[PDB]
Amino acid sequence: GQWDPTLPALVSAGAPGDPLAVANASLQATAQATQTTLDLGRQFLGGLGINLGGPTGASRIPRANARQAVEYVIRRAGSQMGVPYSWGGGSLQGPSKGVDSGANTVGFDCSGLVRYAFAGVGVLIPRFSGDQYNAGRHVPPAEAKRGDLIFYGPGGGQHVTLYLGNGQMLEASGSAGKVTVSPVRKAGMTPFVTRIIEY
Repeated sequence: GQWDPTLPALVSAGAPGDPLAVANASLQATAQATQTTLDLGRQFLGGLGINLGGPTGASRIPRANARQAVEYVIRRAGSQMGVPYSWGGGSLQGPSKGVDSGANTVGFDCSGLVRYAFAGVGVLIPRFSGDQYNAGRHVPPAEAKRGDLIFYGPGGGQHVTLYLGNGQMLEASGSAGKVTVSPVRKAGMTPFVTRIIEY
């Protein structure tokens, strides 16, 4: 089968025309996300003693600090362990109320969590999991490494997780009801993983 059997076979939040997609496509929202991501990247690079001047954004990270960026993203996602699951939940700075079933629950969904995590190093990935799938470089799962994104469902539309290495993935899981670390699941995986930051 083409879905992860352990999670509902639903296309995830922010898919084309859904409430979350339309909310986010405004010029003002788009600009707010772009600037906030830039602000966070400045914060990350500042903490390393780097302040860029003059005139996804993975290219803004010096090669020297690409590994560190991956570690910071994983740390950031890890900081959210135990936060509740909420469909459509998440801002670039933390959990938020979601949409639909998530409209009154502060939390994260699968794609919300990983977008929050990457934004910490100034990389803005798309809101919808199926878009995230195409936001980096496709790599055969046998060649996956710590930091890659793992996807489930047709076109990665169902679910997305952050591979830790160690046969583990960090995920906002509808079955767990929370942000958790789980063994990597084979059933329902897309053909590729996606590398957002190269190292």
